[PDB]
Amino acid sequence: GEVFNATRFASVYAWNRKRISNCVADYSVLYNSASFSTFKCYGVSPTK
Amino acid sequence: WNSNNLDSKVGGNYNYLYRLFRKSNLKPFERDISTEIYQAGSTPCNGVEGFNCYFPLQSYGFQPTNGVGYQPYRVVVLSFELLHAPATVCGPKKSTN
Repeated sequence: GEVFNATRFASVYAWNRKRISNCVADYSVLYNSASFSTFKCYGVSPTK
Repeated sequence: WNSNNLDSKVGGNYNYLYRLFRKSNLKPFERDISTEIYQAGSTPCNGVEGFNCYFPLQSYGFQPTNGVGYQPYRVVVLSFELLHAPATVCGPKKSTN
């Protein structure tokens, strides 16, 4: 949620790369709390 | 066998449809052509399309030279059953007295 709620994102030419592990994630709440309309996914079902 | 030189377009041949999203899986030797709207999200999805609704409308991006492993291959699967019913389609081998 915090990286979705970050004040300022990583630069274009100087994008910052990040990795998280050892927690629980859900996609339902991801578009529940933070609504979006512009999203298309390759090779993976939204439920998957 | 290869069909890039006969099927692929420079701009992308988006005419061969393939579907990824359905509530039920495909039984062996069965086809489904109902292009019904699929709602990936928990929210209700009515009308023609909607957000968080992944309809089964996506086609191959077939290009002649760009396709290496993405190249189209035209595949024919021959399946047959033996010694269950009287034979009609038989071998070239000739009958004998």
